[PDB]
Formats: sequence, C-alpha cells, structure tokens
Amino acid sequence: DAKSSAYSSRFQTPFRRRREGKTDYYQRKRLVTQHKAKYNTPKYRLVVRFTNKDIICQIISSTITGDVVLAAAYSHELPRYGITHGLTNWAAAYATGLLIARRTLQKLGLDETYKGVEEVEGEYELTEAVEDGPRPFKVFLDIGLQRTTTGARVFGALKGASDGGLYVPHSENRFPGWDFETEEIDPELLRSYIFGGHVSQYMEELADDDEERFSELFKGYLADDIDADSLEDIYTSAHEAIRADPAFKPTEKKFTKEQYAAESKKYRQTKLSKEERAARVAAKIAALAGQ
Amino acid sequence: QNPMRDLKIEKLVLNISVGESGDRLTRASKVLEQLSGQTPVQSKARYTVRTFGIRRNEKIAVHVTVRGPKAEEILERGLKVKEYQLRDRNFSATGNFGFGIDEHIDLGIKYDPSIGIFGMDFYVVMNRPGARVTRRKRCKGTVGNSHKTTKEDTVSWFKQKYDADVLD
Amino acid sequence: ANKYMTTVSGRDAFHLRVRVHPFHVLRINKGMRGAWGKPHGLAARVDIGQIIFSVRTKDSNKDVVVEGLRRARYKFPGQQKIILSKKWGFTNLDRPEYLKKREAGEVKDDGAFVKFLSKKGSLENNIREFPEYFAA
Amino acid sequence: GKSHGYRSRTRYMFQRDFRKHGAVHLSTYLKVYKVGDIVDIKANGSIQKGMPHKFYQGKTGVVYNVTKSSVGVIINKMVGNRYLEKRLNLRVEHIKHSKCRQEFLERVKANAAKRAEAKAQGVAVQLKRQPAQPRESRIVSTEGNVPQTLAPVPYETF
Amino acid sequence: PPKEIVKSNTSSKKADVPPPSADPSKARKNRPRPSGNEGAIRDKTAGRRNNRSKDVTDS
RNA sequence: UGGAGAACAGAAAUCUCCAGUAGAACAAAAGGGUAAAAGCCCCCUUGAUUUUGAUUUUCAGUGUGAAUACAAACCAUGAAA
RNA sequence: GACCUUGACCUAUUCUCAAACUUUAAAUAUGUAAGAAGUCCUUGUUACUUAAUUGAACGUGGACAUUUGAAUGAAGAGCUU
RNA sequence: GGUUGCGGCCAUAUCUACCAGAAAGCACCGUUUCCCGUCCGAUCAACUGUAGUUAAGCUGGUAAGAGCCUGACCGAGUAGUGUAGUGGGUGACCAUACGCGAAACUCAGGUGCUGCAAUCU
Ligand SMILES: [K+]
Ligand SMILES: [K+]
Ligand SMILES: [Mg+2]
Ligand SMILES: [Mg+2]
Ligand SMILES: [Mg+2]
Ligand SMILES: [Mg+2]
Ligand SMILES: [Mg+2]
Ligand SMILES: [Mg+2]
Ligand SMILES: [Mg+2]
Ligand SMILES: [Mg+2]
Ligand SMILES: [Mg+2]
Repeated sequence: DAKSSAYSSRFQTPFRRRREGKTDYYQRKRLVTQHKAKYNTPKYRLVVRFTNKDIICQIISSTITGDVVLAAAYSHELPRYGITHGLTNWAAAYATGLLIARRTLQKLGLDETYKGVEEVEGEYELTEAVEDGPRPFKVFLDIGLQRTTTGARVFGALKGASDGGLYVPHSENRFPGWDFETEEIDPELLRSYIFGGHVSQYMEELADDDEERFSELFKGYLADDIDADSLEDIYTSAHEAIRADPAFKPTEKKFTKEQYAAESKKYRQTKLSKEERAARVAAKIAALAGQ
Repeated sequence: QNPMRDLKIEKLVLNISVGESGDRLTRASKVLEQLSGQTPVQSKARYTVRTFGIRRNEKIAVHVTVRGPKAEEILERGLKVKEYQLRDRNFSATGNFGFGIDEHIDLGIKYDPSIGIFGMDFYVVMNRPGARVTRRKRCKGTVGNSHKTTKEDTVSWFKQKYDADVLD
Repeated sequence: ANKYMTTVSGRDAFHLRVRVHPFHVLRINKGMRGAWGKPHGLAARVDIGQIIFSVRTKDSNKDVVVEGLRRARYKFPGQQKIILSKKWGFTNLDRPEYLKKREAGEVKDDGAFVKFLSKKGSLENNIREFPEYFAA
Repeated sequence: GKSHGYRSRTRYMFQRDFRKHGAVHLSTYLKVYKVGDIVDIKANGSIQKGMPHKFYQGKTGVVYNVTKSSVGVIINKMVGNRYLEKRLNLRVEHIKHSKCRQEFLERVKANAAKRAEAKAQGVAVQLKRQPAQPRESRIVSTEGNVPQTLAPVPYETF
Repeated sequence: PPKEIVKSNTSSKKADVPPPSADPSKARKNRPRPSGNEGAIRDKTAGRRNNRSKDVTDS
C-alpha cells in the first residue's frame, strides 16, 4: 500500500493457512470428513507436494488436535537407492510414490500380502483385493493447490503409490500417454516417463544440436559419467532397491536439539519488556523538547 | 545495486479501439496479427452508450499482449514514430508508461487498401524480478515497498536505456 | 430566546445551540375503518433531565441569558428548569479542569470547538499537533 | 395476508456471528456422535441443507440414529397439554455435544473414586451434593482496618 | 484458416446501465477545442459523404 | 467502486497497473447465506431419473403443498475424497 | 496561471436520532442434565463397518446398594373407555 | 531455537511504516525437446538445481502506531428490569421495599499459542 479504523475493526481475517495461501479448505472438508456411521475410522490422504528441489510424500490422517503423519518419504532420500539427479522430475515422483507405499505397507505389516506391480509396463490397474484376507490399505490423493493436468508429476507419485500396492482410487486420463481424441492410454509413453525416457530422449536430442546448453544443463550427468541410455537402468535398479529395504533411516545429526537451538538463539531478536519501551518514549520526548 | 532489482518489460500491450463491430474490427485484427505474430483478442462493450454508437456486448476493440524479445522489438518500432520523446505525463504512478501512434504504417508495414489505416495504444508494463510472488497460485504475496516500481524509477531507466528525452 | 438576547446584550454576546432535533413524525387520521394516519408534522422526544437548549456566554452576561431562556420556557409544554453548568462552555470539562489543561499545552483550537492531547497514539504526530506541550 | 413460511421470523436467529462468517472449521466435522449422545441444536445459517426448523433452535435432545452426513435427534415438543416425541434429521454442522452431560460423567467417576477410597480407608463418605449453606461464625479484626464512617451525600447538579 | 478469440467477462454487472462516473455535469468545460485546419479534418460531419446522406429541403 | 496511466477518445468506448471484507452478483419481494464461492467464465452432462417407506413445517399431531435424512437401483461428474 | 471568495470532495472534530439500523447487550420467561434402563471390568454375535484380530449395536459373566449420588413436596401413582 | 510439509484453534495471528535475518530450508531465479496450457511458457505444464540472488516473498524486531484480545470495587450498583403497597403526583411520570443487573466510558496489561512428521551450527 490508508485503512480507516472502521475498515480495520470490521475486517474478518481468513484462516491462518488461507492467509498463508497454503490450504484449500473447501477441498480439505471434502477430503477429511468421514461417514458419521464409520465413527473413528480415519481417512488417510496421500499428500504429495513439490517444492523446487524436493518431493514430499506423506500419509496423513486428521484429529481435532492436528493432522498426524503415518509415514513420509522425501525425494532427497533417493540417493540411498541410487538416484542422485533430477530429484524433482516425473521419474523421481514415481520412485517417491513407490517408496511411501512400500514403507507404509511394511509398517502396517501388509507388504507380503500386497506386492504391487513388480513388472511395470505402464498399465492402468488398481490394487485388487485378495480373496479371503485383508483388504488393501486405501488412501486418497490430496494434491493441495496443484493444478490437475495430463502428465503432471503429481499423478506420477500416484502411479508409484498404486504400483507399490496402496489402493489409491484413480482414473487413467491424467497420465502422460492419455490420447484425448480416442480416449485411451498408450502404455509405451507412460512406461517411458516412469524411467525418465523424456529426460533421456532430451539429452540425446540436445547433445547434438546445442552442445553449449547440454554442458550447462546436464553438467552433473557429464561429471558423474552418466550417458542418456543408462537412465532406464538407474530407475530400474532404484525400484528394486526401494522394494528390498523401504524402511526409513534418519540422518545421523551432527549436533543435538539443544546445540542447534543455542546457535539459532544467537540470531533471534528479543522483545523490549515494558520498561525499555517506556524509557525509549521518555528519551524521544527529550530529543524534541530541546529542538 | 542488487541485480535482482533491475527493471524489465513485464509485457507490452497493443490496443486498437475501433468504434464499430463489423468489417473495420476484423481489419484491425489483421493488423495486430501480422505485427505481433500472434492471434489477437477482441473485447466487448461493457454497456450501451448511444453517442459513441455501441451496444452492450457489441464486440468493438482488439488487443494483444507481447512479452520478452518481440516486446523489445515492437517497442523500438513504436518509439521511432515518437522520435524517442515521451511526456512526463505518460508515466503512471505505478511506474508503467504508454504512448500512442496515429497510422500503423509508420511502424513499418506495407499499406494494403483492403485493410486501411489504424491508430494504436502502446502500453508498457514494468516490473522487477520476483513479481511471480503476486501472480502464482500458492503463497500469493505482495511485493515489498522497496521493490515496487515507481514513476521516478521508470523514467530514469527509460532515459538511460534507449537514450530518450522526457518533456515537461 | 435569540431576539431577547440580541436586544439586551447584542448578537455576538452568546452562542445558542438547540440540542433537540424533531425526528419523530406525528400522524393524523382526518369511520375507524382504514384509520392509519398521514404525516401531520414533526416532534422531538425529550426525557427527564434532557437538555433542550444551551447557551454559552461571558460570565458578565449570566442574567441576560437566564432571562432569555426564561422567556423561551413559555413556548414549550411541561416543566423545564434553567441550570447553570459546572462545565466550561460546551466542553465536557469542569471549569478548573479545563483551565489546568489550557495552562499546560493540552488544548488546541479547532474552529468553534477544541482538540485535546491524548497520552496515546504516535508520538511524532502528537508533537506536530501540540508543540507547546513537550516544550515545557 | 399473514405469512408463516418455514423460516418466518428467523432474520436474527440464523445470522452468523459478527466476524464469524464463511467456512465451517474442521473440528465440527471430526466430532463423533453415537446413539444416546445428548446434543444441542443450533442452526448454522451458512449450511442450508439438513437445517432444523427454528422451533428446535436452542433445544437439546438425544441422538437415535447416525447416517453419512447427519444424526437423528429426538426432542420432546409440547403440543397442547402433552409432549409429543419429534425425530429430526440434522446435518452435524447444526449440532454440538451438550457439555451438561460431559460434566455429569466427571462426577460419576469422581464419586466412584471417593466411594472406593472410603471403603478401603474404612469409614463413610457423603456423595450427594449440598446447596450452599449459611455462613459459620467468624471474628473480624480491626488491625489496620478501623471502620471508616460514611454519610449520605448532598444533592449536586452536574 | 480464420479464427476469433473473445475476452471473457470478469464483471458481475448485467444491467445495461452506465456507471456513476458517467455524469455529464462532471465534464470539464475549459477544453482546447481544435481550431483552424487542425479542426477541419478532425470535425466529423464536415464533408460530402455527410451532406449526400441528408435529405434536401424543398425551398 | 475509486485512483493513476494509454492515438482519435471527451463525464461515459477499449487497454494497463495499484487499492479494494464484498461497499457487487446470485431470475423475480424481502430477509438470511456465499470470496481459491453459492459470484464470473469455461468443460462435460441429465440426480429435473427408478422403487417404495421414515421424518420436519402448517397440524386434528388429518389432507394438500413444500422440505429433510437414509435404503435399494441405475447414472452424471471429477485424478480423487 | 495568479489569487481573494461560495457549493463539492477528503481529513480530524462537533450537536442530535431509528418498529421495519447495529458492534455490544440485560431483567423476566425458556431447552437439557443431576444414575441400577447407572458405572466399571471381562469377551460373545453380525450379512454392517475397518488396512486389520478396527469399530458399531445388542449380549454373557463379574464387581459396586441407602447418603444410590442436589432442595422442597407428593393430598397415592400409572392406564383406559 | 530456526526451517519445511500437513495441520488445530482462527487478528494476542490483521493492518500501516521502517529495520534485521548465521545455517539449513523455503523462495525468487535458468531452460522450452517431451506431456500440457495459453492472445502471451506471465499464470498453468515439463526439464535443470546447472548460470545467478537474499532484492522481494517468508521469518523476526521496532512504534507514547491503527485494529484486535484480557482484566478492573473504571464508569455503575448507574441505565434497565422481576415482585409489592388503599405509596406520591391533576397528570406526565417518580420515590420507596425485597431481588437481578448492563452498554458506552476510563485505566491497566497484552500482541499468536500449539499438534504430527522431517530437517539444520
Ligand atoms: K413550559
Ligand atoms: K404434511
Ligand atoms: Mg479442487
Ligand atoms: Mg406479516
Ligand atoms: Mg435445494
Ligand atoms: Mg403429519
Ligand atoms: Mg404452500
Ligand atoms: Mg417472550
Ligand atoms: Mg519462466
Ligand atoms: Mg532484506
Ligand atoms: Mg394486591
């Protein structure tokens, strides 16, 4: 930007998280409310959020106190499974989706019962329930404020979670491969995207036309000696490793909570009492008293 | 001082308010189409007037928004007609500016008698980096006071880069 | 009340404020089928203790003002009383209170009325508006 | 002519509170109602579906049925010289758990403890509440509190 | 291949009534007024196309 | 709605930025309700469907009208809840 | 443009009002509760519900009884034609 | 303690003006082959974390700041009001008795608290 006292007085603030521009409450209501004759059965959202630089997948349920994380999985983990690059791309989104699925089913003790798709040919299928045995763990995709488009990464993480054995109800018409005219999916194209085909094809095409740019982008691929054709083998080897040991393993933590806090305390400004506040006014009138 | 607060063109908007709705409006559309190299957009009347001879929803005026390099080009072509001389009046309090041309031939188009002649409004929107903050979906903020574009600031920039005068 | 005060003391010797505005519309019918009346005139609703008229003057001119208000009473129905205020003019301050606030710089003229320094709000804008305070 | 529609005379009753318009907060939807629960009915004017008739505003009853979006409540309405049972289907946004009951249960619990504690300790305990009693005797000293004499004040004008 | 895009309305107003800015009393009277040759071509209704449309008086 | 800008263009045409708690709109009275909507624009549609019961208002606790929440189907939409 | 002056507009003040205005907001009147049809423990049934050996509803068996869960009253209480 | 994701309550959290911000995060920021969307790669989509930057966003602090919140035997036991009299008064209205009891005002204080998960000199 002035605002009159009357304007200020009558103003109704949005909810904090609507002010912060993070939560869509209209969506949230429809996601979280359970059927009232299911009592304290929690609904579980697969929350998927892209920062720049990171993918966050969390399985969350609600409570009046606040939401409660069942499991989580970040793309910055994926180095542990041998993906060091493109950690916010479509292929990583799939991998993080696969990781959260495999990690959750291990925690619920349901991972032998529901393997998933181990093959991965880019085929539309939900996890079918086992006859005479527990139903699959059901979660709903919560994409937050992200826009729904055909080929967006957020349905990549969905595909990964479905393929990992979570029941995640979905349709096929927002995967890369959906032909809008004939209204069918092309499994080949979806399959390519799962193994970073779109990235590989681009490295091939560009390490050819504009070799100047291929060094600027893809500097990290050159530096580690990764040709375009190896990408499919990275992501294949990554999936296998994810499925073998999905269990979460935290960072070691140089320094402790109290140590971290001590360091940060030193950069936080503190409030000025009420006596200090008074003294500063007394000093300010004394300045304008002379002149 | 910081490179992240260096002005640029957000966008240039070319506007032709034809009064009529019929033939002359479709001719003006052709002019912007060849100039911009983009399919332009037609605006409809907000309400009937009578003296102007326009009706609610009539479909007068056309415009087109250009960004990036072709904004810089089309702006030059436009400032050649003005002889690199804008008035101080032409700069808005929010630090955008605009001028107008009679006759679109002066830009550099072969005449063609079927189309005819058209004036234009050039309107140039300035911003710094980080203007995405106001425009994006999630965590939509406002630009801090220090980072706002100003009349003072835009004028200095226009003089310095283009080597132009600002009158009165 | 005006006429009398202007004759015996002169038109600039007092300020007279009428403190009641007739906002209530009276109806008049003019058989009892369809009897809701039409607007007839206007009237002011006054309570017990409610000020009808106020006059400020110099203290010299008490007797005149009291007489002019006494003359006005005959135009109204009911009982009215004529009261000498403890306050300074049309302000809400007892005469000593106002004087102390004026000896300090805490009062400034605002046409016919007055603005008071509050010990509240921005310190900068107070010092614009009340220079003579603070200076001490 | 006269007018007696379903929401006649609700102008103020179904208004939102000042500065409390807009979306219903989520805790309203995470509350769990069970048959037998005692609830208080208070219409949210922002939710036009499942809305109680104005008569039930401020009435308390018992949940008898639970469905997807809603609860069935029983209310006793006086009609003539007798109470009829009414059964209402309310969306949960117009209902809240009565704290009357919540604070009765805390007493049932507290009484159980006291009664157990009393048997094992081996004595006898009073579990009924009593009305507030007449004050017992007390000595009030005048140390630093000598009585201060007041008198009625004369009339002044202001 | 011709094509026609129209700007979508964001306004709520759907009465064909001009705003309260549109007030003839608010017109500024102290205007330049193009005089001379300037005014000649700018003044519409000052040509043969205008005259040739008007019907002739019977005097 | 207001402000500041842009050939003809003016109080009113169209374009742009800033401010804007709703001061707008929501067929039709008035009241209530609504802001990533319940408003505006766009996409897809026929839940304005089938089968009968229960319930609220008016009340005799009859009818009619209107409305509420479920059930059993079959559908629409949406990545989904 | 230069000023002297009257409406308009803005800012800070000022006098006075509302059945069909309102941030606030009584008194009186008004719904519900104050227990054995309760409470706690234990573990049966189901085609409902759960990712589930989860719940939901109804049960078995067990435990707690006059200070059994405020006051005052109760001329009997309830039911029918 | 900081930061992020998802939150609860929904201004003690908002608003205006200034100043500060290690680390990490977040962000702005680079690119247009691919899916995708636009009058316009601005928004939306994808790709790279590579070229750059704390300028803005964000977080905190400042203000005899505006707003908001809390309290007060502050105003005020005032206004109003339940009950009572073969009380007063021509009336309008008023006083008293046994009860209940505001709002404005004034002054004082305050200015987000907190849950789950991950991360950080
Ligand atoms: K009289
Ligand atoms: K009926
Ligand atoms: Mg949505
Ligand atoms: Mg009526
Ligand atoms: Mg309806
Ligand atoms: Mg009936
Ligand atoms: Mg009817
Ligand atoms: Mg009543
Ligand atoms: Mg870009
Ligand atoms: Mg800074
Ligand atoms: Mg009597």
